[PDB]
Amino acid sequence: MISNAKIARINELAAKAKAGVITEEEKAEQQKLRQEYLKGFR
Repeated sequence: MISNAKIARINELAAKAKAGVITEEEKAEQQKLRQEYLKGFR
């Protein structure tokens, strides 16, 4: 049900680090973020 600056931020950083170079450190962060949302989803 979430869709605030969180979703926007995730896509921003993800796409950035993605179209940039992406690093284990960064990738790890997005992990908990997306993993958390998925855990709560609806």
